[PDB]
Amino acid sequence: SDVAPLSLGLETAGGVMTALIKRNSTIPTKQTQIFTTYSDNQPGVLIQVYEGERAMTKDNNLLGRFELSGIPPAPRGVPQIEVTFDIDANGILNVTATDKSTGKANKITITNDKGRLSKEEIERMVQEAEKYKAEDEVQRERVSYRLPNVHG
Amino acid sequence: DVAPLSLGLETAGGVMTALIKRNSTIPTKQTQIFTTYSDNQPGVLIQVYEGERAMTKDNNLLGRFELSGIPPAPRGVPQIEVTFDIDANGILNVTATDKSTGKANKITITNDKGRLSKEEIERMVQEAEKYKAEDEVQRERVSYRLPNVHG
Repeated sequence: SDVAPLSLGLETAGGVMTALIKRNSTIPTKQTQIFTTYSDNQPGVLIQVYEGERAMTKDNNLLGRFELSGIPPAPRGVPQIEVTFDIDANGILNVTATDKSTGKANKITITNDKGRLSKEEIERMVQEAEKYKAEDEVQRERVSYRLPNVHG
Repeated sequence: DVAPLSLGLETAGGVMTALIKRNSTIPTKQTQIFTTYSDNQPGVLIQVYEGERAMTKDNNLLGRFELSGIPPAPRGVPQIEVTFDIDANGILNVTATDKSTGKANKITITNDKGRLSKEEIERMVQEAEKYKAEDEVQRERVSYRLPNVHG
């Protein structure tokens, strides 16, 4: 079976890479995960699809983005935003986000990797992630321990 | 159409590992790499289960087959590619392939309307809801199972 040559996921709050499909997983595959809001009364979510192995999305590659708006006001972390990453038998990626309370959804289709990147480009991205593995492992260990800024 | 119940394999320790989740649209093809539990394990037992519960003993066995001839290797090294394919008629084909040799085996399982009534499906769903809290414990500690001494 074919494999995903690079990990695929979303940006979560604070610039964090949250992979839903890992590099070298076989495709086709459909992965679903419930996400939520970061702030009280948050009226929408921004869905930013990133590809790569690094811990922070600034070091990965943005493949597409869309908004799911119209989230009813609610305390942070209460809305259920179901996100699906579906890679079909042709390698095409469909990313859907659905507000479970209303059913309202949005989605984007992203071309399969062989239509976007050469094998040598992929190999270079992997080599760079290997170079920065120690740094990225520290970042992953600190995601649960981020402190807010001073108020002045 | 949708899969009315989740479909997957038994993994080490009696665990339900779903590849197609309940209410997934069909037709669909889902793939997942599995591996061996023991050093030099020469074959894998592929046990296809249907249902929502955390442990396969509480789900229903739909079929099983073996993939033998796995070359000796340390535990977890063989790449056993598993495919669950549901076609436009709802027929389920489950294949397991040893990536290094190409050797595969497969079983075909009747589409759900040829096996189960709507009432049977609803009863399985209702029973799983009753035991969701109990099953949530098993899911939370599956990564934290300890061995015992041998003698």
